[PDB]
Amino acid sequence: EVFNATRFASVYAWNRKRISNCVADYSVLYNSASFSTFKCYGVSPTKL
Amino acid sequence: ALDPLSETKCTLKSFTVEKGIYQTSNFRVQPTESIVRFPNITNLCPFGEVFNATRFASVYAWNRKRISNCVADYSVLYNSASFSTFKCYGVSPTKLNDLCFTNVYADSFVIRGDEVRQIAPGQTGTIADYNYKLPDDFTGCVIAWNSNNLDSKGNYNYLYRLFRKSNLKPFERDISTEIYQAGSTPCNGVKGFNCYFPLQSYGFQPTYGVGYQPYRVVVLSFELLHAPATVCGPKKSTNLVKNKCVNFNFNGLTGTGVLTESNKKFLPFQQFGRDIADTTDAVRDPQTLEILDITPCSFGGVSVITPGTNTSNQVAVLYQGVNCTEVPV
Amino acid sequence: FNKVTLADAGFIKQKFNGLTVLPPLLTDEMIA
Amino acid sequence: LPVSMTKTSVDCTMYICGDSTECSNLLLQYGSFCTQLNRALTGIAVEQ
Amino acid sequence: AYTNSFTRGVYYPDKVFRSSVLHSTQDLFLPFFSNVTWFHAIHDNPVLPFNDGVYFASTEKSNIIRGWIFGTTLDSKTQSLLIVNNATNVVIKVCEFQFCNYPFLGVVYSSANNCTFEYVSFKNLSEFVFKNIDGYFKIYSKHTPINLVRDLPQGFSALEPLVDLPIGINITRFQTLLALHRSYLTPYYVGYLQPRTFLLKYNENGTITDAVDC
Amino acid sequence: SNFGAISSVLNDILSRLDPPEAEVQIDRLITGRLQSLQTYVTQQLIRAA
Amino acid sequence: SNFGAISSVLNDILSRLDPPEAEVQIDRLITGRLQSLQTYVTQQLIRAA
Ligand SMILES: *[C@@H]1O[C@H](CO)[C@@H](O)[C@H](O)[C@H]1NC(C)=O
Ligand SMILES: *[C@@H]1O[C@H](CO)[C@@H](O)[C@H](O)[C@H]1NC(C)=O
Ligand SMILES: *[C@@H]1O[C@H](CO)[C@@H](O)[C@H](O)[C@H]1NC(C)=O
Ligand SMILES: *[C@@H]1O[C@H](CO)[C@@H](O)[C@H](O)[C@H]1NC(C)=O
Ligand SMILES: *[C@@H]1O[C@H](CO)[C@@H](O)[C@H](O)[C@H]1NC(C)=O
Repeated sequence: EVFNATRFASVYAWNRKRISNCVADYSVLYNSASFSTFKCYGVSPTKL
Repeated sequence: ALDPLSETKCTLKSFTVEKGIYQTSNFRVQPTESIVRFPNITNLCPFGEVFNATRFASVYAWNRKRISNCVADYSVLYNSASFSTFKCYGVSPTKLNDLCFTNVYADSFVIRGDEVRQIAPGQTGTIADYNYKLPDDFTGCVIAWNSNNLDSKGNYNYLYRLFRKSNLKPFERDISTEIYQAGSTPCNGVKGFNCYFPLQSYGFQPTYGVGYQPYRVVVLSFELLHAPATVCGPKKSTNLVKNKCVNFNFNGLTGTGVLTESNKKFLPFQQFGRDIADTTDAVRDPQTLEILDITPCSFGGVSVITPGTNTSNQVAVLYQGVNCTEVPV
Repeated sequence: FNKVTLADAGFIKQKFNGLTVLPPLLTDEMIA
Repeated sequence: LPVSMTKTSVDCTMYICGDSTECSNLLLQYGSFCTQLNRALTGIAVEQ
Repeated sequence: AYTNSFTRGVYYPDKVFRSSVLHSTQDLFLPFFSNVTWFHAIHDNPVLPFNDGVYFASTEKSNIIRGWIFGTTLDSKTQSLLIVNNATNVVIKVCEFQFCNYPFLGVVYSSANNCTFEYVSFKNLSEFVFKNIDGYFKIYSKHTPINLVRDLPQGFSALEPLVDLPIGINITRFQTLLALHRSYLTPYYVGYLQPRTFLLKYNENGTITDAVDC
Repeated sequence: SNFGAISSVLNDILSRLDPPEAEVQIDRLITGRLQSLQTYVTQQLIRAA
Repeated sequence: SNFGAISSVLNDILSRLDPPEAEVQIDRLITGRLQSLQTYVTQQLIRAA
């Protein structure tokens, strides 16, 4: 709903979508060639 | 402390005592003349090199040095306030000047001051798990100090490994510069997506505040097994004695008991024997090389016999298994 | 007396960390 | 038929601490444990 | 090229003296009755792997064999240890070495690069045990008379350590070298130790009598 | 038996460490040896019976 | 029974905890189970006699 959306939010257009009580993997975005930046700081992405 | 009758009285927690024999005390004679022995070691090893040399390697390829056949002074180390970090896990710093270790491994490396926390038993993180891993039962001391005056201009030459396929085991090294396959996509030297170099440089610029600044680190490990020594504190030895209960120290181990020339034909490579109870029964002198036996002085067991206090105050004393020739002591 | 032997014991055969063996009140001679 | 095992006794304090006064002091915190053990073994010795 | 590893190849596991007592210990020991390789020296230079420890043996009176190569790759690119049974004194050293295909002592040639340190010190059988313990390369040796022609003598014999070398270098392979009468550059028994638990029977004079594999 | 202590030789603990931690290590040794004595004595009572 | 430990499932402690704190917790659980066995084998001896 965000990585394949048809409209994106501007810097001024604050948006914070609620995500909770769900189970989904980050591996898709971890191996997405389009995502040129997959830099992480809090934990290794493999810990998903 | 007045007499055995009084001792019996306060042992039974009663004033009156009836006729009978009462195990009540143990007379462990154990006199302790002080004697110590070590080898003729005088060469001071290059402790200053590991602690004062200008060139020190980085944590991903941490240096290792073996120290042996040398006198060791720890007062110079802990009295030198320059060491902002000084901790030990298996030995107290003060006692270091009194022991012997059989071998000493001196490790050295440079890291960011904030990462100094990772140098300890049970620690985690990239430094602990991918650059320098200590065993959980580490026996030694960790020493470190700020090195901004030397390792900071930034000094990007200091590199640290960020990741590996698995965490490193104790005292391991991994200088393999092969690019890590950080994802499903395979690669052969390609620095692209999910394929990054295993090491990165530190931004050791003096503009950074303390903690972020580089700190030099030195780690000592002790091989506590004690058969060979050749590594002992600054304390001087003295002439031994025979047939007397003396507190004795040989090559760092210690005990109390009688000493006598050992008839056991120890092989030249041996240093000390063990009995059924695994306790040291004989030892090789670290100065004359002769073998001398070790035995405790006496059981010391004592019991009191006496008729009823109602009847009489006279008492007699029994020295359990002690030979009458030795009881006057 | 020759059948029973203590050649395989420890302290009983043989100072030894406070362990002690007291002699019986009756020696073998008076028992005999 | 067996009649009596070999009489044995143990110096609880010296056995536990080996003349270490520091250990003895720490052992004092446990109370009468050594006294009770000595009492039991002495009773067995008398029983022989 | 194969024979039974009889009850031999035992060594003192520690410098602690024990006598007239039985003791148990866990350490690397080639088990009894295992396999041992025999080589076709009767009439090509061989190479063999070093797994954890290597149990060498050979009948010698004139000291035909002159030491062993030890190392991980033996490619003149990493430290490897060399022992030379020089007539004046035995010699030990670890350095990178320009290993020739046939580096045998022609009589003497050798090589040396980035050296760390150096150390100096058929009627009868000689055998050695090599343990690449962490940070310590322990050496053990024996020298006793024999009567067997080719087979290992079944009589038991256990013995003390020769010397210990602190480098503890990576040892993944090892090679064998001896001396030839002429110099012509041209392009015994072996066993493997395993971790086992052993029972040792010490007797008077501290001498090891025999042992039992767990 | 060390009972989780760094060593079973009490003198080593007394010499290698300072009392603020040696009491803890000694406490572990105290617990282990005391338990051994308790088991031994109880077994002796049963055999005596 | 946890015997004061964080849990009674042995694998749970080893999963949730790294080796350093796991040692003190697993040691407590070991002590508790040993105590139970000692009580179990002491009663059995008396009941056997
Ligand atoms: C130490 O030196 C003394 C003489 O000063 C000598 O008698 C003794 O054998 C020497 N011991 C060692 C271990 O070098
Ligand atoms: C001891 O006890 C007897 C009675 O058994 C008594 O007659 C006598 O006076 C007592 N002596 C003392 C008080 O010591
Ligand atoms: C020993 O080597 C032979 C071949 O020579 C082989 O058949 C045998 O399985 C090996 N192992 C044993 C235990 O004999
Ligand atoms: C030693 O080198 C071999 C490769 O020859 C390697 O597989 C092994 O992991 C190395 N071991 C050490 C001591 O690092
Ligand atoms: C030990 O014992 C024998 C006789 O018991 C003695 O002759 C010799 O000195 C010693 N033998 C060995 C093999 O050490």
